[PDB]
Order: sequence, then structure tokens, then C-alpha cells
Amino acid sequence: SALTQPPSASGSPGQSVTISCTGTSSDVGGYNYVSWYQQHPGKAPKLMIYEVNKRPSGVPDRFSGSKSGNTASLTVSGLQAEDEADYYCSSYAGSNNLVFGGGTKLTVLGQPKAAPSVTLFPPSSEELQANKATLVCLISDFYPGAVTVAWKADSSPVKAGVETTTPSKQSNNKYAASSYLSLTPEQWKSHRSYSCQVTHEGSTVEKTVAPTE
Amino acid sequence: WNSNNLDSKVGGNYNYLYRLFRKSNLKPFERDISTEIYQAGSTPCNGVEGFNCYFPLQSYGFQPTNGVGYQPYRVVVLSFELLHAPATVCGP
Amino acid sequence: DIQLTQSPSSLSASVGDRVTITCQASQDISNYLNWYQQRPGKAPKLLIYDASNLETGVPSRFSGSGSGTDFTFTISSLQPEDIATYYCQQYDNPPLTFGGGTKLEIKRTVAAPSVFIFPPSDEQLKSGTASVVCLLNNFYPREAKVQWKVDNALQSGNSQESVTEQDSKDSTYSLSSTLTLSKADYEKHKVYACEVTHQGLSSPVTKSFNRGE
Amino acid sequence: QVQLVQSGAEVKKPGSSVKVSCKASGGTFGISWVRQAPGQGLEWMGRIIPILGTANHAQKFQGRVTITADKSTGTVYMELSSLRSEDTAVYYCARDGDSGSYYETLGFDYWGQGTLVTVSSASTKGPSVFPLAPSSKSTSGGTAALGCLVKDYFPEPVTVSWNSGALTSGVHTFPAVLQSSGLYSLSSVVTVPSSSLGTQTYICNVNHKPSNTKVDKKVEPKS
Amino acid sequence: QVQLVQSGAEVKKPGASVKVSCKASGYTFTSYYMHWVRQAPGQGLEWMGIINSSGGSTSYAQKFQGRVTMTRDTSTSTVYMELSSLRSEDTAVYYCARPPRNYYDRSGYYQRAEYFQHWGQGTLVTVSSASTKGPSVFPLAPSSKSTSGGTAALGCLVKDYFPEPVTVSWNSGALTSGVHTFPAVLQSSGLYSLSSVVTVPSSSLGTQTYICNVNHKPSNTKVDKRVEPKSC
Repeated sequence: SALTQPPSASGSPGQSVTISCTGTSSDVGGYNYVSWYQQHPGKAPKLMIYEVNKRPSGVPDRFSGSKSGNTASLTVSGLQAEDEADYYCSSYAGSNNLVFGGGTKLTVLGQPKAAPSVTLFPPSSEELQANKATLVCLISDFYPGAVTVAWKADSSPVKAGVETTTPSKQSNNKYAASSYLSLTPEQWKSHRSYSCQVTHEGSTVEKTVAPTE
Repeated sequence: WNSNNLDSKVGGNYNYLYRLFRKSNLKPFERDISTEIYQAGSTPCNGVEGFNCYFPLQSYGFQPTNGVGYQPYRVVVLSFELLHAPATVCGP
Repeated sequence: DIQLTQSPSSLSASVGDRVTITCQASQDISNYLNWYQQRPGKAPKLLIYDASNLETGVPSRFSGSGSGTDFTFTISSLQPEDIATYYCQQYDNPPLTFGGGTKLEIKRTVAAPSVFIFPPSDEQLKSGTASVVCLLNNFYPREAKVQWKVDNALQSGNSQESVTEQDSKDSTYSLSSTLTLSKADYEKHKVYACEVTHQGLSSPVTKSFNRGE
Repeated sequence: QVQLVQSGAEVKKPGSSVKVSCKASGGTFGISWVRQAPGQGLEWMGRIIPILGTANHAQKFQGRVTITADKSTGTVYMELSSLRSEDTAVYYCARDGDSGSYYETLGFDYWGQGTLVTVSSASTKGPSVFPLAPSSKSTSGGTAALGCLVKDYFPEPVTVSWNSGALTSGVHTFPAVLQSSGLYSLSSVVTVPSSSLGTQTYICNVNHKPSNTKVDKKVEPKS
Repeated sequence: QVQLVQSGAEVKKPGASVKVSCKASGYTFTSYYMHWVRQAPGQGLEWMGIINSSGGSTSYAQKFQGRVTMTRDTSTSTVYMELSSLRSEDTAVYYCARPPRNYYDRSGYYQRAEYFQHWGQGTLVTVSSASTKGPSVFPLAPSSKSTSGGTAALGCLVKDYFPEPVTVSWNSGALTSGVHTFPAVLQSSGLYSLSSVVTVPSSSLGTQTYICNVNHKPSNTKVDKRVEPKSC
């Protein structure tokens, strides 16, 4: 709203990506106060370009701003994996009005698939003593951020009591997700073993867990 | 001379102003009392303060607890002009 | 002739540190002392006059005090742009004299150099001499080892280095290693490499080129 | 030394008022506020120049935003009143120019950390902390994995540290999960050498500020 | 705006005389004293003397007594300083400086205020036997695809010139961001050499033209050079 920034630009390493930010004459076209911010998920925005073409102290030369008519454009020249972030544009819309863009999720293409690293934790004695149980399945360091979780009771699927998070980008540019299976102590102690299966890009990773008596 | 007692008061005195912005420097013995919104950037300002558009004058804010450097001093400047006219001011 | 001694002659402090320099006079000059901040290549810049008065346009972080024979100049929080040589001057009695100077430097986080190589120009080869240049851009600390390898043979006594002054913004250094050879000697070999070893580099970085491509 | 430190992790019932502070360190000409709804984009809120006395509001926040500053403390406050579910967002400070140069670039150099203001009717809950114990399955590689499960808490956020912050190597605090119940849950794992499993004690510290809940939990292998 | 513009850097044979000019603009010339300050390369500042712009009264330091002469022209608002019988110790940069006006005390005591608010850019006087030589400017092209990685570095090599200094700008001064002009190096041949590099986005390598301007005033040599990447 208020600006048109294409949500999903993508690029490849070494190549150049041009992200657009389209306004009107009264906001982007008329005046030369345009800014480009880069924001990694979970972190605060960082200034990359201000006043259309000005790189602040500490920004690599790869990021180059420009403007044409009613469209500002940020060009990333030396694309690296680290550049995978959300890019917002801001502009002067008049005295006492500053307008931001919708954001562009820049995806760098080249990257090698990473298999998901899975760790399965059984319920704690403290939790079992409270007439509850929860299996924890933690998935880290995979790419792309698309996994599917399945729970098996000895062999058979369990579709009830599962809560799986949406994959989110880590600091190391890979993705992480968690999945919790809430169960009763009866169900826990009445089965041979439970298993968390994570499917990623056709491959699968299984982790099993059994009670200790 | 220092006039902290006369010019400052509790909660600060805001009756004393100074001009913070002007398009050009003043010529000697010039007085600018205009209150035009100063255009500091490329924005028009349209007669209303805002982004890169500030009120030209600013308040001194003389607190009694302020340091000596920020206390109100009163200044008198005596200028002795000698033109091709009858000298009408003399002493003993 | 009033002699002025400055203590220290050099110093290095971190960003935000409080810095203090002393100027001692051989005779009593009440407060007829001034402080100048000469940046490299530029002229002196007056910061403090009458030993305690801040010059119009100087940040609040600077201060000066003292009387008689002893004066002190203080920086509240050392900012990156404060790197210069600071001098004291007296005007109590002719002739005017200046202190020894105090070269102030910044202590910074370790930064790795960007290494570039430049073969000799086609124009210069017409003249008989060939100059190969290696650039180490924006690093810290100032120490760095630069080795010339011609056909993987170490060259010595033929290169000269030039190091810039500390940058007023990022407090980094830059270095130019010029290797000068004769055209005959230059055409004798094929592979010209510049090998940089620096603290901010995990392994030695080599930037090479083959003659005639 | 030019950092902006933002306080607060406040939770407010709809219709109430929230006040967020920004402490400026180093030189700062003017401080602006920018809000970001969870998952959505950035939107501008207002700007203040304490050395000049001017303040700005976006048109949508007319009558709701009050931006003040106290120079004695060097801090800048922003108060949003008549809160609704639409306001639940993260609020950032932003520097607009250094202590000199009365110019405004409209590019915000340094940003504070997140200040999450969750506006909800629903009552806060507070977490239940459980230890996730290592096994030969996780330990035999020379490196074992310990963990803490922070279950059934509301609202965000929760802070999980290890050994009162004395253990940072190999700490991975997973993002929360929004359950069907509308409550959050997360896990925090740490990789530690197996050799230290018997020598050193490993405590996880969970802090939920909205409920003033502080829980230590010892993670030991199950015998 | 107040401005002190000094004459170009000069090279003079030992025993000769130099005359350095300091032109004042942007204030009434005949209302302030002018002081001279010399600074040897690597050494500190040293006072030379004072001249009265109004009446022409002059006071030189005892070290320079009989060898330094300070001249003044009111019509052109300029100050000249001449040093004769030059030696190797005199190789230095010479600054003019204006202090504020001396004021009278309440008691009537002449209070001198000799702190220097405005300085010139400096005039380097190199005292040497060696004949002046004009520089050779060569392009340092990022032939290697340093463009891959978003940032290219281009440069200019100013080789075999004498004496100091040379002025190197980029795009007639329109490019200052990321410019590093290295200090000069005295080669074995007794001639100076330096390099000036600039870091630019690779995207602009084809869009913007990059000219380096080298100016050696002692030899009246001005060379523009267009630096283009070598395509292998």
C-alpha cells in the first residue's frame, strides 16, 4: 500500500539484481529523499542507501541506488548468500509524511541444498509428574526453508496434538523449525517408540525415541 | 556582564530568542526579525514547519542551574562613528 | 624564547576513550596558550584559545585548562575524526613557539584488507620500465606483510610501500606496494603474484595474473 | 559509541496507553520512530528533534501519538494511546543525522533493538519450564545436546539464557510456536562437550517479563 | 566566507630566494595582522614573524633576522614573504595566518590576541640542487574481473616526478568518496612516485566515465587520464 515494490525479487551470485520502488510525482518522482533499508528476519533494519545514491560509512560498493522518473532502483552487484533479506524503500511524501514500501524478499538462487539436522527430545520426568507429556522435534540448518513433519506411533501416523512452526531463517542463512507433539503419559508409556520424520526435497530424516523405566 | 539573576527564572526563561538559521550571513549592523520557515533541504516547506523546514528563531532556555557558559549575559556595544559632520558628542 | 614540552609525543586510544595531553612551558604565561589540531596534509585548526576557551564551531567534547607553566587538553569521548597531531602555542612573549606535537591514533577492531593487483600499463611498456602495483584497501592494524612472487620466486629489494594516514571515518589504513622492473626482466617471466598476510586474514591471500592476457 | 538503546517489552489491554523510551548514546540530532507489525512491513510514525522542539506525526496517528524528550536524561519517549489489536507491533528508534549538521537525510542510520508491544484482551499466562535431558543418542559424538522447553506461555517474548549468560557457545533458541490454544511454546538447545556432563552444572534461565516469571531449571542426564 | 590563498609550491636552488604570496579575501584586509608560520616535513610548527597590513610595520624572529622580508600590497589585499639564502633546513611548508584584532583593556592596557583562526593552504618550498622533472601518468586498470564481487578498484600511477607535490583529483573533483591518494615515495633515482586509487561500484564501470586529473605546478604539467578496465 502507498508504494509498489515487487514482493519477490531474486538473483544469482555474481549477477546483479535490480529492485524497483514505484511512486508518483508527489512522493518519489519530485524529491530526492529516498532510502533503501535491508532487514534480516528477526533483526532491526539497516540503512543501505539514503538520498537516492548515497552509501553510508560501512556499506559495500555492491549496493548502488538510482532513480528514474517515478521509480527508484537498488542494484546489488556482488551478490552473496548474506544478501538474502527484506529490502524496504522509504521516501518523502510531503512535509510531515514519510512513506515506506511493502518490502522485497531478495532470494539468492545458487545455494546448495542442505539436509535438515533433526534432534528429538522425549518428555521430562518433571512434565510426566504433571500428567502431561511433550515430544520435541527440532530441525535446523536446512535449505530451502520447506520441510514436512510426520509423527509415527511405533509405525502408525499420529495427526492429533501436533504443533509445527513455520520455517524461519537462521543467522547462518539456513532455516530452522520446531515441532511439538503434546501427548498424555498413558499414550507415551503405552507404545514401543515414537518417531519424528522430516521430509526435505525428497529426502527424509527419521529420529526415534523410547521411554526409560 | 552576567545577568543570571535578572534574566533567568524557575523552569527557565523563554522570552529570549536567537536566530539559528538564515539564508545568508548578516551584513555588519543588520537586523533580521523575519520569521520565515527556513528551508534547510530540497523540500518546499510551503510556509509550514516540517521535514528540513524549521522555525528560524530558537529559545535560549535560561535555567538558573545552568553552567556559566550557558547563563544569560547582557551585552552593550558602543559604536563611535566619525563622518564629515559636526562632532556632536564629546566628553570633558 | 619560551620552550614548550608536550606529553606524550604519541598515543593510541579506543573509540569513546577519554584523552588527555599536557603542555609544559619553561616560563609563566598566564593562559596565553592555544591548542591546534593539524590533520595530515591540511593546515592547523584552532580548537582552544586562552587555554580554556572553546573556539566557535568546536564540539563540546573538547576542553582545555591550566595556568602558569602547566596546561592540559582533554577529549571527553574520542571520535574517529579526531585523529590528528595536536600542538600547543604561546603568545605571552615574542617570539611565539609551538609544542613538539602529539600524534593521536585510534585503536580499532581488526579489519581484513581488500587486495587488488594492477599489471603494468601498455603505455609504460613503451618506456622500458614496468610497474606492478598491489593495493591493500581498508584494513587494520597498520602492520601487513606483502610478498612479491614472480613465477613463484620471491622478489626482494625491488618493491616500495606507501601507507595512507588513518581514515577520519572508519579508522583504517591502505597500502600500495609497487614493484618496478625492467621490460627485459618483466618479459622473462609469466606469473606475477602479490601475497598478503595480515592479522585479519585466516590464510595468506594471493592475487596473481599472467603476463599478456 | 553511537548506539540507541530501546527499553520495554510491555503488554497493554486494548484502549490503554503505552510509552516506549529510546536512550541515545553519542551524538544524535533527531530521533524518529518506525513500527513494524509482525510479518508485515515497516510504517513511519513520527520524528522529534530535541534540540529544536519540533515533532511530527503520520496522518493516521493524529490524536494518538505524543513524542516527548527529556534532555536531562538524554532520552526520548513515544506514547501511543487508544491501542487496538492493529497496533501489536515492534517499535524501533532511528537516528536522523549526527549531533552536528542540522540537515535531515531521511535515511535512518542507527536503529535500536526491537520493542514488542502486544495489545490483547486475553490474559497473560506465564511459562512452564521443563529440562530436555541428553542421552547416548546425542552425547556419543564427543558433543552432547541439552535443552529447555518453555511451554504454554503468553504473550511474547521470553528470554532464555544459560548459566546466567555465562554460556553462549552453541546456544540455539528456536522460534516460538503459536498453538491451537493461542499460547506460545519454544525450545532452547545448547551443544556442550560430553566430558563436562559430570563436572559442570548446566542451568537454563527463563524470563517472562509480562508475567514477572523467572525460572531456573537444571538439565541433567536421566538415570 | 574568509579565505587565504597562497601561491604555488616552488623549488629553488640552495642560496637563492623564494617569495610566497598570501591573498586575503572576504574581510577588510587592512584591519588585521598577518603572521607567518613554517613547518618542516615531519617536524613541528615554527614562528617566523608578523606584518601589519595597515602601516607595514614588520617584526621578524631572531632566527630569520636579515634573511626574511615581509611585503604588503593593500590594493590587491595580499601579503608577500621572501626568504633569502635558502638552505636544506628551509625546505618546509609556509602558512600565512590571521589572528583576531588586538583589543584594549578596561584599564587601557593593549591586550594582544595572537591565536590563529584562519590559515592558508600552505606553500611547499623544496630547496634542492636537482632539476625539476615532469611526471608520467599511467592507468592502473582492474583488468582482473574484480567487478565480480560488486566493487572495482581503479587507479592512476604518477611516476618519476620532482619535486613535491602533485595534486590528484577524480572527475575534476566530482568524486571524493573512496579516494585514496597514497603519500609519495622517494625512489632510488631521486624522483618521486605515487598512486591514487578509487573504489567504485562495478555497475558504474560502464555507465560513468572515470578520469583522473594530475597537476604538477612546479613543472606546469597537467595530465588527464581516462582509466578504462582492460578486457582480457
